[PDB]
Amino acid sequence: METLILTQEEVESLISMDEAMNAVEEAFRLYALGKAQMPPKVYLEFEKGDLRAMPAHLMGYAGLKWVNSHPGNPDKGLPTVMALMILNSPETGFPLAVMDATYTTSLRTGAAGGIAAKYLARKNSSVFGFIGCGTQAYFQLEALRRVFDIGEVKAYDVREKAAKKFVSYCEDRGISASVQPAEEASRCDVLVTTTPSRKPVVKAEWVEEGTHINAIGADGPGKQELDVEILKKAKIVVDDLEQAKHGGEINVAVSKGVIGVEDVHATIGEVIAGLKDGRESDEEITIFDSTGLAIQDVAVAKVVYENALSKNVGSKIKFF
Amino acid sequence: METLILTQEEVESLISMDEAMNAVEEAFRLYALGKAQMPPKVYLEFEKGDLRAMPAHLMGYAGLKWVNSHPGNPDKGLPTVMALMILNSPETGFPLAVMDATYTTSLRTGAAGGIAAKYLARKNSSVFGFIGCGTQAYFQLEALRRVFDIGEVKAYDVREKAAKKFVSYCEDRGISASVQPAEEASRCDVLVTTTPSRKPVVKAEWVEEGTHINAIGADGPGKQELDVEILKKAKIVVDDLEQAKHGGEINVAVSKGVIGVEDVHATIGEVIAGLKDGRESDEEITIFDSTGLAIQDVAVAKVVYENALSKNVGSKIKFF
Ligand SMILES: NC(=O)c1ccc[n+]([C@@H]2O[C@H](COP(=O)([O-])OP(=O)(O)OC[C@H]3O[C@@H](n4cnc5c(N)ncnc54)[C@H](O)[C@@H]3O)[C@@H](O)[C@H]2O)c1
Ligand SMILES: NC(=O)c1ccc[n+]([C@@H]2O[C@H](COP(=O)([O-])OP(=O)(O)OC[C@H]3O[C@@H](n4cnc5c(N)ncnc54)[C@H](O)[C@@H]3O)[C@@H](O)[C@H]2O)c1
Ligand code: NA
Ligand code: NA
Repeated sequence: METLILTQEEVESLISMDEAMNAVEEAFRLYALGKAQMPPKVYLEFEKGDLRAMPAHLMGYAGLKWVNSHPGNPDKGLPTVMALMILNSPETGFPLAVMDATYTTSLRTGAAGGIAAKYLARKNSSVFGFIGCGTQAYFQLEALRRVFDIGEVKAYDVREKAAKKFVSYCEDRGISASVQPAEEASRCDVLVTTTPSRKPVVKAEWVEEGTHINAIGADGPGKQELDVEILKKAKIVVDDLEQAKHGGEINVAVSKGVIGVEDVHATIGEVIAGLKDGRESDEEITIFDSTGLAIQDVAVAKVVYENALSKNVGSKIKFF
Repeated sequence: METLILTQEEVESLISMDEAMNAVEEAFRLYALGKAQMPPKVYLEFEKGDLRAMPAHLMGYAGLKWVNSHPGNPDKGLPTVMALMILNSPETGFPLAVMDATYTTSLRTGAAGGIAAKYLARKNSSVFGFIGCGTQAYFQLEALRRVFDIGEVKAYDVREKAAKKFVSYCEDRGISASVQPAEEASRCDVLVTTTPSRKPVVKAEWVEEGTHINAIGADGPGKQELDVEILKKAKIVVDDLEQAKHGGEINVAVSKGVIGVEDVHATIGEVIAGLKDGRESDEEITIFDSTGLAIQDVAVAKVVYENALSKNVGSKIKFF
């Protein structure tokens, strides 16, 4: 028996943002129809960071992603986030592959952002605002242009160097774009928040009617990027109800009792599956609360694995 | 940097049974003292088997063992049980090694049996009987050999050649061993139950006083190996309370309501750390209910990992 070993460089050449988008969309659809299995994430907290286990079964595969988050890592000489995915066969339990999931974690988060805006944002969106111009912002930008012709990009980062680079990246591919303060960047049709802040970075009075917000940054207890008043006034569509409660953009609000569960309109899978309506009026403010789900990592790993067999990419180890 | 890769053949040459028994004994102690973290197991159920995630943090390492069980695997050209352990630095979260845990899982279970008996059986034990003779019997046997001085060995199983595959293996290294059905094997100083049964296979009657029993088989909600009565009459010492009342030897009697918390004497880690006593009478019956802990897998992976670094064994992959 042979287990395929895939490196980050290899995995990067094995999936398309479009492939990632199709896989993530079907994953949401399947989970909402009960055709996917996914236990809650498991945390192992450390003093300098943590590790999380994210197992899932769907589309004919099973797998477990084991990701860490150590902030002091860069100030040290290593990425903050490193992830490994073990892909298995549901019929034999055999470990078909051990791959880098560092890149695909960013990729499939980008893909989800793009799929959520496709279903929730006004069909006429053209102005895209970005609060935070780090790695994830680029992936969100790339997924979104698969679904919208981007008229204008307004970019804000506390690190001006990062906003200018993102702006320059846009122009390079012909997208009109400019660096902008936070209040102005927030004025748009689709607003992508991608910061790891623990206090509001976007004010309610800055958000106009009809805005769709991809709230991506918040993913751990206490993380929070939005003025809670925005939450009260919006149709909130989460990733996974329980993961949003614990660490999504809505965690602080729910914990401090500002909004309840009736305040959550649907999960993105329910909308995609037709179990709940998505955007219903032009005036409403919509929010997609993204936390990252194991079904997205397995779906996407399935594509990397099959494309890997096809191109004879990888190396092999006989573990047993 | 790189991640060390270790095959089952390599791991087998990197850890001795004595190291495993010391690693495991210390893992139980440390955890009883709150010096280790271990969240519950996470399951993924499939039509023909399952996969479980077992993460733990102790001894300066963190790791996740991802292991399956597909009963129809042998008659398909695969072992029923295969497992991989990703071992990590709690400091940077970096995955130091991805190694086989198929062999060690067996090793660390025998080791546990060996440590439990060392603390719970008559210090004069010399007659051992086995109810199973399958893979695990071999590891319990090999571990018990490092603790007590054997003389005779009573061995039974619902197959006969296996009692033979076992008896001669047992004879070959120097201990008089004979096949002897349930009733016969059942009386000894140490009884080692290693079967996947679903209803008692050992009757209250059959067991003499002063017997220490390693109840190793009961692995899930369904099975039991002992006649509930034996329970009502013994020093019951568990692995982890939560896991045993869920799927260990006590889960049925507990689910039926016959025994409860109050009836479990202690955690094996508690006896080792001396927070609870062990045998206190030559007569009393003592049972070690084993379910298998992640902390045992991580504790054993640390030994494999350090010996591998020390002997320059293993291949390397640059995942990122
Ligand atoms: N939901 C998911 O599935 C998912 C997937 C990937 C990452 N994440 C989360 O995304 C964030 C990281 O995105 P990344 O990988 O690009 O990280 P990064 O550090 O490269 O990007 C974050 C950017 O935010 C900017 N920033 C920080 N504070 C700010 C503030 N107060 N206002 C404006 N800009 C600010 C930084 O200067 C940086 O350029 C974290 O919160 C992380 O945990 C979630
Ligand atoms: N608690 C723990 O730490 C731990 C660790 C590993 C395995 N397990 C459990 O070990 C058990 C089997 O070990 P393995 O996977 O090495 O096994 P195996 O299949 O290699 O051996 C089990 C043996 O039990 C015999 N057997 C089956 N039913 C019996 C019955 N009713 N009466 C008498 N003998 C019977 C079989 O013929 C077989 O030889 C399973 O229940 C498994 O879930 C528990
Ligand atoms: Na957020
Ligand atoms: Na048992």
